[PDB]
Amino acid sequence: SGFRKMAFPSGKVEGCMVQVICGTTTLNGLWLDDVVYCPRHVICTSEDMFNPNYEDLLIRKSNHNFLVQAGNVQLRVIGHSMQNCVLKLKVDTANPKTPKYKFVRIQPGQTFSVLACYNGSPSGVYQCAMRPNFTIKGSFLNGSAGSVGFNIDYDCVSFCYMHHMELPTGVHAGTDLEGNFYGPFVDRQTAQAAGTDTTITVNVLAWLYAAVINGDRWFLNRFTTTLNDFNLVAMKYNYEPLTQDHVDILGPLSAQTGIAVLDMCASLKELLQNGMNGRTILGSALLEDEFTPFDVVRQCSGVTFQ
Amino acid sequence: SGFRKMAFPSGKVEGCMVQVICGTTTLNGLWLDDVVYCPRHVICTSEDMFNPNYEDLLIRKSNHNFLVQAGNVQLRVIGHSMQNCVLKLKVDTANPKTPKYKFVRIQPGQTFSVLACYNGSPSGVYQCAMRPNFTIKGSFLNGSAGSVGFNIDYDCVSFCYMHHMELPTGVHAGTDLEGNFYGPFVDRQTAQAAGTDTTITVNVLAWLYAAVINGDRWFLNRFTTTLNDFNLVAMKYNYEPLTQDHVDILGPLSAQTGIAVLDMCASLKELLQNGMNGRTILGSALLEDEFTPFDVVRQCSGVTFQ
Amino acid sequence: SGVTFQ
Amino acid sequence: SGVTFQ
Repeated sequence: SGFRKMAFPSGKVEGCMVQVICGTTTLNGLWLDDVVYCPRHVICTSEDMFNPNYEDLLIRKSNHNFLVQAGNVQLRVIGHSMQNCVLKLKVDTANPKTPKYKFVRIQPGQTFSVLACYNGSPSGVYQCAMRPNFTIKGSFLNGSAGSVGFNIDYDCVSFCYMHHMELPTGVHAGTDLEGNFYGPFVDRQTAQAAGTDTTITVNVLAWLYAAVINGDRWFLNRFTTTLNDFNLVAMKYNYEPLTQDHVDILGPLSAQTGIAVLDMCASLKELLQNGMNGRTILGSALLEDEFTPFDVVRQCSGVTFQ
Repeated sequence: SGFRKMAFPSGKVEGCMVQVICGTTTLNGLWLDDVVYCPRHVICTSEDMFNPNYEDLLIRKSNHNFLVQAGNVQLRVIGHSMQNCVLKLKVDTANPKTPKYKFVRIQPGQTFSVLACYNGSPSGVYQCAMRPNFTIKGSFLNGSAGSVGFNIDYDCVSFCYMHHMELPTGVHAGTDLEGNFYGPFVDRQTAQAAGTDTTITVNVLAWLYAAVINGDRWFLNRFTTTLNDFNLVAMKYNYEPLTQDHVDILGPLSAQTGIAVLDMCASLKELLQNGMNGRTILGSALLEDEFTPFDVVRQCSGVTFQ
Repeated sequence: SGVTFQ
Repeated sequence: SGVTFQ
């Protein structure tokens, strides 16, 4: 019993984190085989971040301008290139701790673990979600760029996020591991509009199923709604639309609890319209939306990794 | 910016987790140097857990009754003993991944990271606190006993909790790494009274300081209270007393924000008496008490480890 | 109410 | 409002 914001074990990623220094800029890199991946703004200077021309900045660099530190050993950079908004620094040593891995570009609503790092050294691990507006509500200070987000499946680390920057609202923006930003953002220190965020409906439903599995049932009721009727309520409360694919993804949790998806939707409608009346669900007074259906199954069934 | 429930990186602990099987019982052990530590109820049988006599049960076992699996290699048990409620299984191989470590018995209100494990394999990592009633609000299924809680300082892992069992309210009980239970609990499958829990006042204050550091200031006010007057309010709302030592521990956060501790106490009193009026603090509609003052400094300053 | 070993 | 590189 119990339900916690649960991250993946971070050891496989810890062994990949290095420090990258260029000029007076320090951030983190991800060392896989003989390549170090890091945010390209490491090559910027202090007075040229309103609109840096990264092609020019990189042409002006050499291999020796990139200092790469892996724990207590310095790695020799033997090549450098740009792919979208990341740099690929080829080094003369393959990382002996390289896990089985993949690069994945996630959809909004999907969650991942973040290993926050400074000076190439891990600081802590936490869970977050790709928001519908393609920001993440992280915990990041100056020097944390190059920290990565990931999921694990058995022995394979699926990297999905590399951290770049912080928006003026205090939320965070970054790229996939090919260097493509999530959302409309660009690596310029400019005013950039973030979309109005919404609540991840399918995740809220997943978490209500987790609550039922853990014995919180006070919000259940005898009613069922239609998908169309529920989506009318969702739109009024700034919730994402629920699709039939979402209903199918919630299949396993519906079968385990015996509560049909549209039955749980009637609970969610009542919670949106009437609030919680001083009660809590899994220790929360708000409706939680950063657990996916898979996250719930993972944690309530004890899935382990390699 | 941002403030998350942040666990320590788990890699150093992952390399210590093994599987221990005795009879038909499987749980986890902690492999440090040539000793594996695990909960002693691994030697129980299904019909003898109301009041097992552990001295008898252990006299009836031999080394070969303990199967210890470290990843893909089985470790040979060459000795066994009991210390309080843990077993120490001496093995013929020292763990080559043994980190610098200590065993610590923590005070109520202190936090730690849990590496939840099944079959000797890590499942996930989350943060929790030793409650004032010496339970922890964990996330644990059958087979998770032997999972450990820990803190890290630089390169040194301080182990503070080993998981044993779940109380009927769904909260969790366990021991220090010398096998001494936290709280009044005993390893018997019996009805056992847990004390009425209370809220960790100094931690709530720490988290209000984290909120200020992150730009949430709506709950601040111009008032200051006395320690005695605040403690009268704390007692009415089932909060722990605030001591002068707590006030001193909050020193660094008070100095950084310029908000005297007794000034922040006046905010907390107002929040207790009037609620939040539909607002949130660091994404929460409840007053959060599982961040220590050190946790706040750690996360808002970017402390890293080895 | 009963404690459950895990 | 300005984006801040980290």
